[PDB]
Amino acid sequence: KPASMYRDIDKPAYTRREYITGIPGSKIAQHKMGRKQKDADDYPVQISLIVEETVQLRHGSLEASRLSANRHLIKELGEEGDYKMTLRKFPHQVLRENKDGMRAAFGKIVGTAARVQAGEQLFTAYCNVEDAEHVKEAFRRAYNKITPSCRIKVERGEEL
Amino acid sequence: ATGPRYKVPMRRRREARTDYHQRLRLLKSGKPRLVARKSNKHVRAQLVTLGPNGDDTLASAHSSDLAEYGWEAPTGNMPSAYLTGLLAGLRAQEAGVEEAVLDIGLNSPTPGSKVFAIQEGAIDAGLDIPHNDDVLADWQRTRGAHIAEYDEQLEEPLYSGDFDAADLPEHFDELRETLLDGDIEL
Amino acid sequence: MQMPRRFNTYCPHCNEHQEHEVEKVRSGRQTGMKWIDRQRERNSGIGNDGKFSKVPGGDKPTKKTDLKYRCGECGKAHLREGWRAGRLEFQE
Amino acid sequence: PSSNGPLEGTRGKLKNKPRDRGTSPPQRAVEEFDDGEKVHLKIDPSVPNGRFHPRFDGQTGTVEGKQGDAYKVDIVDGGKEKTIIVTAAHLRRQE
Amino acid sequence: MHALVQLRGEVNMHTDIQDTLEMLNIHHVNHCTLVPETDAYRGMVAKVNDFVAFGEPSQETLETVLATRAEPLEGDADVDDEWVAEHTDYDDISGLAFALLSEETTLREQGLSPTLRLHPPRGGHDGVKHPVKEGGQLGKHDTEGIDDLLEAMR
RNA sequence: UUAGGCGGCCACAGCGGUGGGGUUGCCUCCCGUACCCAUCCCGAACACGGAAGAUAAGCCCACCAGCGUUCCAGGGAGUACUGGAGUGCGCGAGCCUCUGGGAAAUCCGGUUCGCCGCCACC
RNA sequence: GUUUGACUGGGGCGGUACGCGCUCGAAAAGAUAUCGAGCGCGCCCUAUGGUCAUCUCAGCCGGGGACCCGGCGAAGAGUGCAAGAGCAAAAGAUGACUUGACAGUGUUCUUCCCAACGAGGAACGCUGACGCGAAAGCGUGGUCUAGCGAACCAAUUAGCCUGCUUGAUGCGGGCAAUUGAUGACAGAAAAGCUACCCUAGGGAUAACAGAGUCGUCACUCGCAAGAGCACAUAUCGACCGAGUGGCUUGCUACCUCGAUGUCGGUUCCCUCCAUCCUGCCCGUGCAGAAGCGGGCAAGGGUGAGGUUGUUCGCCUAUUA
RNA sequence: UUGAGGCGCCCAAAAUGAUCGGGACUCAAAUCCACCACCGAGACCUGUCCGUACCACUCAUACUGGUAAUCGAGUAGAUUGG
RNA sequence: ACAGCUGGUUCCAAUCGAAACAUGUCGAAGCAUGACCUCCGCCGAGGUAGUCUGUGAGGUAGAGCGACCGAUUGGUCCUGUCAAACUCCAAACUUACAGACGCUGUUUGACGCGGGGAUUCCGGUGCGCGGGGUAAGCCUGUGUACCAGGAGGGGAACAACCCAGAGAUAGGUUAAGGUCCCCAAGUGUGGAUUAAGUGUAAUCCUCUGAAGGUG
Ligand SMILES: C=C1C[C@](OC)([C@H](O)C(=O)N[C@@H]2OCO[C@H]3[C@@H]2O[C@H](C[C@H](O)CO)C(C)(C)[C@@H]3OC)O[C@H](C)[C@@H]1C
Ligand SMILES: [Cl-]
Ligand SMILES: [Cl-]
Ligand SMILES: [Cl-]
Ligand SMILES: [Cl-]
Ligand SMILES: [Cl-]
Ligand SMILES: [Cl-]
Ligand SMILES: [Cl-]
Ligand SMILES: [K+]
Ligand SMILES: [Mg+2]
Ligand SMILES: [Mg+2]
Ligand SMILES: [Mg+2]
Ligand SMILES: [Mg+2]
Ligand SMILES: [Mg+2]
Ligand SMILES: [Mg+2]
Ligand SMILES: [Mg+2]
Ligand SMILES: [Mg+2]
Ligand SMILES: [Mg+2]
Ligand SMILES: [Mg+2]
Ligand SMILES: [Mg+2]
Ligand SMILES: [Mg+2]
Ligand SMILES: [Mg+2]
Ligand SMILES: [Mg+2]
Ligand SMILES: [Mg+2]
Ligand SMILES: [Mg+2]
Ligand SMILES: [Mg+2]
Ligand SMILES: [Mg+2]
Ligand SMILES: [Mg+2]
Ligand SMILES: [Mg+2]
Ligand SMILES: [Mg+2]
Ligand SMILES: [Mg+2]
Ligand SMILES: [Mg+2]
Ligand SMILES: [Mg+2]
Ligand code: NA
Ligand code: NA
Ligand code: NA
Ligand code: NA
Ligand code: NA
Ligand code: NA
Ligand code: NA
Ligand code: NA
Ligand code: NA
Ligand code: NA
Ligand code: NA
Ligand code: NA
Ligand code: NA
Ligand code: NA
Ligand code: NA
Ligand code: NA
Ligand code: NA
Ligand code: NA
Ligand code: NA
Ligand code: NA
Ligand code: NA
Ligand code: NA
Ligand SMILES: [Sr+2]
Ligand SMILES: [Sr+2]
Ligand SMILES: [Sr+2]
Ligand SMILES: [Sr+2]
Ligand SMILES: [Sr+2]
Ligand SMILES: [Sr+2]
Ligand SMILES: [Sr+2]
Ligand SMILES: [Sr+2]
Ligand SMILES: [Sr+2]
Ligand SMILES: [Sr+2]
Ligand SMILES: [Sr+2]
Ligand SMILES: [Sr+2]
Ligand SMILES: [Sr+2]
Ligand SMILES: [Sr+2]
Ligand SMILES: [Sr+2]
Ligand SMILES: [Sr+2]
Ligand SMILES: [Sr+2]
Ligand SMILES: [Sr+2]
Ligand SMILES: [Sr+2]
Ligand SMILES: [Sr+2]
Ligand SMILES: [Sr+2]
Ligand SMILES: [Sr+2]
Ligand SMILES: [Sr+2]
Ligand SMILES: [Sr+2]
Ligand SMILES: [Sr+2]
Repeated sequence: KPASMYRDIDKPAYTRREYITGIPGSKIAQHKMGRKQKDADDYPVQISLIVEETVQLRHGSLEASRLSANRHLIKELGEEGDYKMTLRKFPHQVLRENKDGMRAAFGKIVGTAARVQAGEQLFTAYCNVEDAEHVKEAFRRAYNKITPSCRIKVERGEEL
Repeated sequence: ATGPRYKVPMRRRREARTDYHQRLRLLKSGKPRLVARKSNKHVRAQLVTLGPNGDDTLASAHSSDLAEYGWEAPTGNMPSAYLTGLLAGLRAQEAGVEEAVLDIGLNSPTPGSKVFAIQEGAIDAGLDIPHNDDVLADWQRTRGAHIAEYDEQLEEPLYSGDFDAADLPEHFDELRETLLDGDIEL
Repeated sequence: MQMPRRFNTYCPHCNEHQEHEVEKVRSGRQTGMKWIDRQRERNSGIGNDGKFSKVPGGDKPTKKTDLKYRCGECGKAHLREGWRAGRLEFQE
Repeated sequence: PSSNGPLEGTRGKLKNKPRDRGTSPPQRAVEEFDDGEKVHLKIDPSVPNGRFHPRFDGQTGTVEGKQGDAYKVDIVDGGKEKTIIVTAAHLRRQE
Repeated sequence: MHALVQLRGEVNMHTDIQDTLEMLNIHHVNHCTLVPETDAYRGMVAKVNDFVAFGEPSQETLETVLATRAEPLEGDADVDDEWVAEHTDYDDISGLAFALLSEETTLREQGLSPTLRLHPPRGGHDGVKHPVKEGGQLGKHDTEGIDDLLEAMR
């Protein structure tokens, strides 16, 4: 289905699994990536990806982006390069669809999304001053698969 | 103690000195409480009224100042208890107090116990307290017959300092007697 | 809930306390000499009757316990309300 | 609502804050008021008997005599005047 | 002492606000009242902040206005020094004007109508769709600004 | 209050800890079961009677902030949110200005190791 | 001769949101809708009720998943049943006593916010009688909020009133109250077909068409994993993301029910471009020939036939 | 070399005849920041009159005088004079 | 014939002026009882639409959760996220009562009380907050102002957007909005940007334009 159906925030927060059922499983396979044993302070550079508009990101978008995003870093830095990217958000908001007529319209659970207020960090990478351009390119790809426009901001990087 | 959600009992309950659940029932009558409390060596009998910042004591009576009138004997027995009661009963009679409800505190409603024996004295003093006759001890044990007949089982004085060997429950009568006297400085 | 065959209770009579039994109304028959045995033939004839041409109605998923509290020394009884009980046992 | 019972939607108003749990002090379940006195109606979650209909929490009434040990406070619901029977345990002297 | 001036109509304005205005003895657009400065009086103007123009006028202007727009409690009688003196515990406009500002008396306490029915601002005002800060005419004003208007509404 | 009884507020009073305190005084632990009373078994408790001993508990007194809690300073923050107004902006979700209010988390620094009432008493 | 209800994103089918209780929706007083989300009640118990005495629970640790001793332990236990709430020297557990789940009559609130309305319900009094306790006191059922029902008729109960001139006997009329149910739950005893139809009306309400919407459908774009023997980008192209159209479908119920004739076809006229051919172009996995993909472009053209009412589609032979 | 902001450009396909109402406008007749002068209601101010309500006078609800910043829109409907 | 259903019901003016909602109803195209409109009589001094302050009620926004609760990462304590049916926190704000100021009432009698007569119980829109639905000129709440039942001015036309609430007549100044022409008023002033006719379109079914990109 189109993201148009669930990109804005207009329903009440809907996440009480204790009342909701048939909630589809997350398509996300890893929130921690790269060398997840090292640390964030172990790196000079810390570039995160910031969402410019508050929205909802269906897990299919997170994974779709996170994938092609990280997949780049794996390519340009090796399946064991010296980096560690992270996706801090999680798909809590449950999404329904009324699939009859308008009678008894409450839908049936079909997905999960992550509410991300504008200005927040969807992703946060940690790399060495060299691969800083491979991470920026790794985000240029990722922000093409989520709905909002974004900013690639450096949290620690005087090397420029 | 643990965190915010924690619940610490009302002070007087931690201390384990006031039985609020029972207290309430008491406080209801509207009548002053005839507080009866024991002690290893002593026995007190306060007459409390309720107040804006805490209970008020309109009339007490401690077994210690029981000697103040001529008591040369111990201060933690039936004779003692009764008397102390009748003493406070009188003082209270001197404050405008006419009726009260026995507040035996954390003690036990045991038959013939010093408390009921304390309650019996305040009644005799003229006060009006809801009681149960057959729960009070027999006039004699109130006097000290139970103890006198114990020293009969002598061989060794019932007491240390000499009040007397055979003990004088008559003294009980002597003191009680002295209380019904109008003069007596309360 | 059961029901003690003989419990100590009050009664709107002797202003005192004795023993009251427990007996489920055994009711009575149709007199035949009542105001309904006559107007049953007077409110009929040929056709319909309305209340006489009607039939009995159903019941609730339970039946309240209709009683009669007989007395010991006395010998008479009164009437209180009943409770919706599937059954009941006047223990002994 | 979904049901029209007295306690409908009264989770909030009829419940003590954690540290106010358990039995309540007797000092206020015995408080004596004088006819005419203004009092604030507020139910004590810890207290069971002597409660007025929840819908009246927050009302400031005027003691116009008492029934038994309980009081008969006068209040005005919207525009209709009503006589509420409440026990001291659920009352506070105004001002 | 502040000069309250209704600059926005009644249609569509909340009722509790309009009721406040009428409480402040102001019933029509362009009508003006001189309100003290207490907590109570503050709450009211604050609440009317959007359909009014207010501030403290210069003794000068306050006079210019009183002269041109003050009225008895009933009548056409011009409120001029003579009038003022013959009825008010004062001796002339300036005398009155000073008290109002010093907050000693009130147009009513004297026998003047609480309202000063002004005339449309000559040359127009700075608009009723924005405050004074945004370049409009609504809200609190500069003792000079307030005058600029009241002056213009002789 | 050189140690007590009854309380109100019911953690600022909790939790944890250190140090001091008692010859006929107080409170206790304590000594003991003939009686009133007592234990589904126990004088443990409850109840009764009494001082040979003790200040080790308790309790009272002084103090400690590590945990919990109350309030306060500064920082967060006039930020989040928000009552009123706008021919202000934005495709839009939404944002902004003016006016009146205004947090929470957290951090650092103070406070807090109870307060007050009546009665009795070297 | 009549009956055969109502609700309803039209009606039918389905369902019950048709009487009740709880949390959320509900926007920090009160009130608050939808075929709103989660879920219940139509009883059950004579002890599983009442009081008094004694006592403290889950779970955990250590000493000998039964038992026993000690320690930590404000409550996570238990309290009949939904949910929310109350409760620890108790409202929970044990023991014993007890049967107040008693008679009767009221006040108040609720039922029905505000604001009139019955039954039912609750809190709170008084009179009588009881139960427990030393006593204050507690018991008008189970800690609170669900477990409920009018008249008529029948039965039943205490005392009293009364039945046509009159006495006796018999049988009746009545005051007061209990039980038996109407769940469509403020109560009718009660099935269907009608294309043979009929009337009153409705665009208060469906079907064609219009209009809004665009999930669906058609088309595009972004990023470009992947393959294409090597090579993303000759060509193909997933995922995800952004959109355009108003041809499909669905949705809504705004317009029309004192009627806007309903599919397909035909005939005749105008148009759109997202282009099938034709003109001019670019790339090629462009030798040529023949293609494949793309750009500009709507001047012109885009035909005849076999099955099927078919639209669509399948099939034949011609065709630039 | 890199950060930021402004206006604009690409993305951008529909059916009888194109559109900001039209004309047409480019150091503007656009946009943004300021400023000056004007035009423009039945609103506001003002002269006179009318109705209505209230006051004085009055038998009057007939005159006369007075007050209204705080009276003057209205479907269903209630009320009343003609 | 009956109908709760469609149509129609004839002169002037003055005062006030709705309800399209609650409870029950074989009730939903109808009634009844309330709310609300109006008229009459009675009572006789207070009343409370605004604000401020004092004494109270509250768990929505926000926030947070080694504070409960249930969700929800990873690493050898540290680290990553949530909640309509969670809460150690917590507004704005709404709300009871009282005082004060304001306003109002005691010849215009308020507040209140009794009685007669209604209409009404298809609502709609804007805005704020909502719940459902991809959406809707959707369905269904709530507070509020407006349309209905509201002229006049402006917005090209246009119930509800802006100004404005309006006796007659008249002079004047303004409001919204506008000043190149059509068209009353500037081809106004200082300065900058734009080269696309971007634009000359407050709001909107109505005025689109997006992700992405732009020596
Ligand atoms: C409880 C209910 C009972 C009743 O009251 C409301 C009514 O009582 C009834 O209908 N039947 C009864 O049967 C038992 O007692 C009587 C009653 O009347 C019978 C005649 C009937 O009233 C007309 O035909 C009867 C034959 C006189 C019979 O005699 C024994 O109505 C509903 C049925 C309602 C559900
Ligand atoms: Cl004691
Ligand atoms: Cl039976
Ligand atoms: Cl009540
Ligand atoms: Cl051919
Ligand atoms: Cl006339
Ligand atoms: Cl008006
Ligand atoms: Cl042009
Ligand atoms: K038609
Ligand atoms: Mg019948
Ligand atoms: Mg709530
Ligand atoms: Mg005047
Ligand atoms: Mg002008
Ligand atoms: Mg203007
Ligand atoms: Mg020591
Ligand atoms: Mg806009
Ligand atoms: Mg129907
Ligand atoms: Mg009902
Ligand atoms: Mg509420
Ligand atoms: Mg029967
Ligand atoms: Mg019904
Ligand atoms: Mg017909
Ligand atoms: Mg329609
Ligand atoms: Mg035709
Ligand atoms: Mg083309
Ligand atoms: Mg052509
Ligand atoms: Mg053919
Ligand atoms: Mg007329
Ligand atoms: Mg007239
Ligand atoms: Mg929240
Ligand atoms: Mg109409
Ligand atoms: Mg001109
Ligand atoms: Mg254009
Ligand atoms: Na269906
Ligand atoms: Na006959
Ligand atoms: Na409490
Ligand atoms: Na046994
Ligand atoms: Na010691
Ligand atoms: Na039927
Ligand atoms: Na009733
Ligand atoms: Na579209
Ligand atoms: Na369509
Ligand atoms: Na055709
Ligand atoms: Na062509
Ligand atoms: Na064919
Ligand atoms: Na009319
Ligand atoms: Na008919
Ligand atoms: Na109806
Ligand atoms: Na009807
Ligand atoms: Na006043
Ligand atoms: Na919010
Ligand atoms: Na309606
Ligand atoms: Na209006
Ligand atoms: Na117009
Ligand atoms: Na143009
Ligand atoms: Sr929504
Ligand atoms: Sr994007
Ligand atoms: Sr007959
Ligand atoms: Sr027959
Ligand atoms: Sr049934
Ligand atoms: Sr011993
Ligand atoms: Sr728009
Ligand atoms: Sr869009
Ligand atoms: Sr401030
Ligand atoms: Sr038929
Ligand atoms: Sr249908
Ligand atoms: Sr109860
Ligand atoms: Sr059949
Ligand atoms: Sr046929
Ligand atoms: Sr070609
Ligand atoms: Sr077709
Ligand atoms: Sr086919
Ligand atoms: Sr084209
Ligand atoms: Sr008029
Ligand atoms: Sr009129
Ligand atoms: Sr009017
Ligand atoms: Sr509210
Ligand atoms: Sr010019
Ligand atoms: Sr210029
Ligand atoms: Sr863009």
